[PDB]
Amino acid sequence: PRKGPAPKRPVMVDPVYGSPLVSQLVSKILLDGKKTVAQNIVYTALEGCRAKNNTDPVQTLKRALDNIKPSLEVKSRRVGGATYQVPVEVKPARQTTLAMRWLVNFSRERREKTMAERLMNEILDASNGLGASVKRREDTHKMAEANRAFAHYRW
Amino acid sequence: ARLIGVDLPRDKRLEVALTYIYGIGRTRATETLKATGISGDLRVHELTDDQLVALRDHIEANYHVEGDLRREVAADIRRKIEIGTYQGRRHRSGLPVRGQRTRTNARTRKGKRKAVAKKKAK
Amino acid sequence: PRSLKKGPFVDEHLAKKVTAQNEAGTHNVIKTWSRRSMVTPDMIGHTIGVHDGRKHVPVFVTESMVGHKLGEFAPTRTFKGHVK
Amino acid sequence: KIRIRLRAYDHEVIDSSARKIVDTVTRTGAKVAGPVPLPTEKNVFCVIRSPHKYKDSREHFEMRTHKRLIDILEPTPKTVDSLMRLDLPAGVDIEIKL
Amino acid sequence: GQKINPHGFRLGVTTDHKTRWYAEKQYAELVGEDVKIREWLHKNLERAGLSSIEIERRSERVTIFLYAARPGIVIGRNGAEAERVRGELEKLTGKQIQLNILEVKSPETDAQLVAQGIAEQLAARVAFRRAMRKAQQSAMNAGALGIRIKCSGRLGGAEMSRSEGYREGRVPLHTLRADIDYGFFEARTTFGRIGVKVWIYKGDVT
Amino acid sequence: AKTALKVKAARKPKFGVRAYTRCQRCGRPHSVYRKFGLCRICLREMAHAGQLPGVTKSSW
RNA sequence: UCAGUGGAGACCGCCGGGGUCAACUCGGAGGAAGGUGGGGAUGACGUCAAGUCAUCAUGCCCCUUAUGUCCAGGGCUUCACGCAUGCUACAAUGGCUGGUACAGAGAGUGGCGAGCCUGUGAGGGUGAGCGAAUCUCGGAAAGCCGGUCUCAGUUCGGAUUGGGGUCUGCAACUCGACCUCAUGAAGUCGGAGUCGCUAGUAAUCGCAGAUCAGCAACGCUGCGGUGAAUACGUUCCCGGGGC
RNA sequence: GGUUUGACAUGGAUCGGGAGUGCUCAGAGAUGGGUGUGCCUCUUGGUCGGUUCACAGGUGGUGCAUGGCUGUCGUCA
Ligand SMILES: CON(C)Cc1ccc(O)c2c1C[C@H]1C[C@H]3[C@H](N(C)C)C(O)=C(C(N)=O)C(=O)[C@@]3(O)C(O)=C1C2=O
Ligand SMILES: [Mg+2]
Ligand SMILES: [Mg+2]
Ligand SMILES: [Mg+2]
Ligand SMILES: [Mg+2]
Ligand SMILES: [Mg+2]
Ligand SMILES: [Mg+2]
Ligand SMILES: [Mg+2]
Ligand SMILES: [Mg+2]
Ligand SMILES: [Mg+2]
Ligand SMILES: [Zn+2]
Repeated sequence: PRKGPAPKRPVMVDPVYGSPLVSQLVSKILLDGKKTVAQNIVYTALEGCRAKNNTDPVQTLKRALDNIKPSLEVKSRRVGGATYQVPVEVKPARQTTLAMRWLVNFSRERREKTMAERLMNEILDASNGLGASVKRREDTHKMAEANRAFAHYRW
Repeated sequence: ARLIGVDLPRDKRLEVALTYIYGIGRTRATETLKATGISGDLRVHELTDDQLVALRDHIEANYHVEGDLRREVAADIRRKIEIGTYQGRRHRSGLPVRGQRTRTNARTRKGKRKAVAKKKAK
Repeated sequence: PRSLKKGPFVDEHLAKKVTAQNEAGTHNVIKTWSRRSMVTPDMIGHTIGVHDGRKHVPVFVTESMVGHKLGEFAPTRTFKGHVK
Repeated sequence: KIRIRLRAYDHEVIDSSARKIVDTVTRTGAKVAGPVPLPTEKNVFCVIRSPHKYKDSREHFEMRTHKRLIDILEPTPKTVDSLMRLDLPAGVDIEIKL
Repeated sequence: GQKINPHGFRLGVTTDHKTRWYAEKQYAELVGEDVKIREWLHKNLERAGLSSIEIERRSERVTIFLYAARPGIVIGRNGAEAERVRGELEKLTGKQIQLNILEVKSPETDAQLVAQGIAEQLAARVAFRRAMRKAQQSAMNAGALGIRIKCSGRLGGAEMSRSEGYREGRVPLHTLRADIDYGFFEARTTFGRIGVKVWIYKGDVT
Repeated sequence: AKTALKVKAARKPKFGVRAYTRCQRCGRPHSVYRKFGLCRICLREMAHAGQLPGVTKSSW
């Protein structure tokens, strides 16, 4: 807004796994205002993760988030009579938000039956380095590199 | 050709395979199962002919089904047409019969929108 | 529809007119505004001019009419189609 | 014993009437339970502000009924006569349950 | 066009209701008789000049306070007019009416009578500017802290409608603790009618 | 409203179901409150003028 | 605890910095609450010959065995179409089914009706109680838990149509709601374009009231339940403010 | 399809005692015809009747003749 940066609500931690990441994940799933449904989905996905690999589900979620985190992304610019795609570096909070949003959206887009282990499959694939989320991260980075010539328009 | 005139779809529970019959709904199928004393949670491909024909006999005895009910419904509509009631006139016109509004949509009876050219403003 | 335990509704003057017609010969047209009334077997074979808003359109009541109201056979709106 | 229900639209006159009743009965001995306040009836009316074609702007009104309760523990027929003969403001009514 | 009634705005806060009775099964019929009483009194006692009609009820008995500038018309000769209006009131309602008529200490300060007088002058075809200035000057001679008068309509018998107004002092319409008396009347002329509205800031109240 | 309509509404109907309310001050047939008769406009103006006991503006 | 009367409490008042000072501003303590704490009421001078002669009132004009007025029937509910506001959806964060938690705000004597009996049910028959912080509406739903369906134009969706009914009403043909049996349409997330929202908000979940015999209410005004994401910023779009 | 001082007001006269209604008949109903019941004071009122007389009635016109009320720019400064 014009007035200034609005305050941010503090992020709570998940009672079970003790990480703000899982709370952010459930709040991102969180369709229709059904917190209990969303975190049932999230807990089921994390338990499926620890079932298929011995490593900790919170650690595998973290690894997936780092594999989906974008470093820079392009935004539209109205310089002159044509629009430009100016690449801009992404702050850690913004990139965590982008990673979570992409993870959730592509989990919803996956072909498997149930959301819980659609999200589980997507998390495992991202942690390994595969999947639609990682593909989108690579594509956005590729397009930022293609339009890298406009790094001097940053303000 | 499993039941009267319809083939029950394999790998589907009996309680809904029965509803697959014309003239049989959810509650009608449930009654039928309770009368015949046949479970409803077993797939159709495990159905012995004796219980199959017992179910067929119960349905045929109690219920108007398939061609019979279809002919009865067509006869009722034709009777409305030939008597000339308001409902019959709406049936002939292919327009809603149960006092539905026809100004805005009435679409499931009027078919797809056949848009027409109208007067043009200046 | 009307409750069964209340019986059919015949407008109590249409009934008396059709009864008089039965007593004195079932040959006359009975003019009425009682679209409200229920067709009954006792009037079968009569001809009744049911008002439709502007004219008493005649209907010859047959066997199958009985389960219907008098006004069902006297359409009130004319459409004929849009354009021509 | 002996119920007194007071109902009005203004809590000032409700309180004044309750104080008058309790001070009267006491002046005639009769110790009496304190005036206990019942929940206030809250009727709400929404009205289109304009006389025509303006529905998004409306005015809301309430009719709040304030109710108080008095118990006359002591029978005291003298207080009975006093409570039937005294005068109360027009806005508040009285209900005596013997 | 977009201003609230000052009396309704301050109702319950500073000013009080004109009717004081309680009834929960007859409420509508008592409202109807009250409307009949007020309409009858207004229609038949214009000459006296009515500031307010205040209605009370105890038990099938109605009490009417008539705040009038000149109760001479209401009382007639030795209370004859008062008796006749009371009798008409029983005829109209069917209940025991106790009617009392009260003065207004400062009719030049009460807004309703001020609107009464301004509308009467407009009907008698006095220049509206002169009438408004006279009313304003009289109000401030009395000692009101603020006057505001607005006459709207075919002022001066013209064709277009105007909304001419006068004001000085202070009239804080937005302040609830501000004691603002509001009056309105309609001058019935040969050219429709003129709406005269008067706000008078009596002072500040708790 | 029309005077004939007002008097017809006042008089007892032929069939009980045929009765209706009418604004008892105004004659308006729409938006008439059972609690106190009157109508939308009549309620608003009379509540503002203060002739309706207990009725005040609500701003909860 | 609550009910409802009367008080207290927040004032940049205290502490520190900035601010020539000064208004303000930043941080901190205390505190339920901190910089207007949240929301409502409140709409300046005026603008648009904006709306309303149909709520009422009224100038002038017009009607006066009719443009008054009464009545029955009809219409305001039409349907090649177009727009607009909504509702239900297109399913698995879901459908069905059994069990089991947690509300608020309201209404009620031609009314709210418990309980019992009867019916598949709408309902019917009896029928207490309550003019109501007492009695009734009453069940909250979402949710949780168990079972089941297994991606299927479906056990999604519930339009339409056929049968049998109930209730209100003098009367449900035109033109009512509801129950039940059967029927099972389009719809696979929607083109250009466009809308709402900055927090207990959006999203969703049910509940109550006004009018009202009944009800086409999915509307309107309220009520609580669950409960987010994001705001770098003013470059651009729309509206506005000072010079 | 009925009605014409009218469905409803207010006031003068003029003939009055019932008005107003119960049951029936005809009618789609309005309405009309039956039949029962029939003022309280008082010698001059309440109530109604006609005939009139005044008059009523209009959701008929003009929101660009108006009042009132409201939207709106705009919670804008
Ligand atoms: C036609 O008669 N002559 C020529 C002038 C005229 C005369 C008398 C009137 O009483 C009006 C008018 C013009 C119309 C125009 C209307 C129109 N509207 C109906 C869409 C409009 O475009 C607006 C607007 N958007 O602002 C208006 O102003 C409007 O509503 C209005 O006020 C009007 C009137 O009533
Ligand atoms: Mg009605
Ligand atoms: Mg303010
Ligand atoms: Mg205009
Ligand atoms: Mg007119
Ligand atoms: Mg319509
Ligand atoms: Mg009550
Ligand atoms: Mg905001
Ligand atoms: Mg205008
Ligand atoms: Mg217009
Ligand atoms: Zn009104």
